[PDB]
Amino acid sequence: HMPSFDFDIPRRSPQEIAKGMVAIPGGTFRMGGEDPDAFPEDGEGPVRTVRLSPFLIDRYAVSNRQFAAFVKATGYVTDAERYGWSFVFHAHVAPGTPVMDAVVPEAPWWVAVPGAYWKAPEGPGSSITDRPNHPVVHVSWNDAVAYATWAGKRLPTEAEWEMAARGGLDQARYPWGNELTPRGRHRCNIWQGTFPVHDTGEDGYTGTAPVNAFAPNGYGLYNVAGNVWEWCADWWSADWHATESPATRIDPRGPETGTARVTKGGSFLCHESYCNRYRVAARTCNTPDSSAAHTGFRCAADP
Amino acid sequence: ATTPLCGPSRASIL
Ligand SMILES: *[C@@H](O)c1ccccc1N
Ligand SMILES: [Ca+2]
Ligand SMILES: [Ca+2]
Ligand SMILES: [Cu+]
Repeated sequence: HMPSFDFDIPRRSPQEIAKGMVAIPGGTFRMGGEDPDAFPEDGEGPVRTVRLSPFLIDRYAVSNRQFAAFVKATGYVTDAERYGWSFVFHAHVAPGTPVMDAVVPEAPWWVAVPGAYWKAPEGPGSSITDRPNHPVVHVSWNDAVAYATWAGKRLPTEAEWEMAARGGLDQARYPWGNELTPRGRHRCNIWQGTFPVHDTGEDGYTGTAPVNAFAPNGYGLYNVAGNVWEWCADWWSADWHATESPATRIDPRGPETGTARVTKGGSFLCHESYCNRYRVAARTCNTPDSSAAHTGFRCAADP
Repeated sequence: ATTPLCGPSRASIL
């Protein structure tokens, strides 16, 4: 990818860049999944051994406070602002808010809301004053790359994201192991109840949670499962990674072309009855200038 | 009925 920016890249020291990041040592892990109920068109498989070079990855998704600092320093205008609208979950749109009649095929719970963007996540009249340490949302893949580059970082590849999210466990279902709520404790912010009609908020949150909510995984990362989808660097495909080759097994970058970029981790809207995509092997995609109330990102860096 | 949708795209509404 060759992005274009209207701000200069500031100088930063290695110690500044590494703050809030964990160092993942070079090594191998088993990427992918073989859950029999996986949508075969997501390409969760095959399970494969991948070798990665050492990298740094953020413990937390990028927060509102951090994104605000980026925008203050650069004047950056997000894709949602240029388009003038972004996607908000229906239950979060305040009655009377102007809404577009647009329908996302097969997903009528999404509402295109003029004026919804990172600083007004539910549209005009909403704010992030009470959400400084929540993940920034309504950020597109382009916005994420812009932030990451300004910060001296980059987006993780899907394999880097998944190695870090797995937190040192071999082929577990979730970042922490194989039970969704071990010892009856909620470990991530997803949906409980009847999707899309009623979220019971059993896990504490019916929207985003702070980036440091819940216990971390074994590598110190927080909310890799649930909370917000997280953009990764790779172009999406369902089958590029089915090939056995150095390109797909050593520091894999994904296909060289595509139309949508990979997103990982699931969000506060995920539920087993619909999209069971908070499993660490799960994956989906979105087009790179798209944005939504349940999608953000975390950064990676070369040491 | 079809693959569940988690990522709503700007193109999808056109
Ligand atoms: C259709 O196939 C469908 C619809 C809702 C939830 C799951 C599935 N598979
Ligand atoms: Ca929740
Ligand atoms: Ca996540
Ligand atoms: Cu989902």
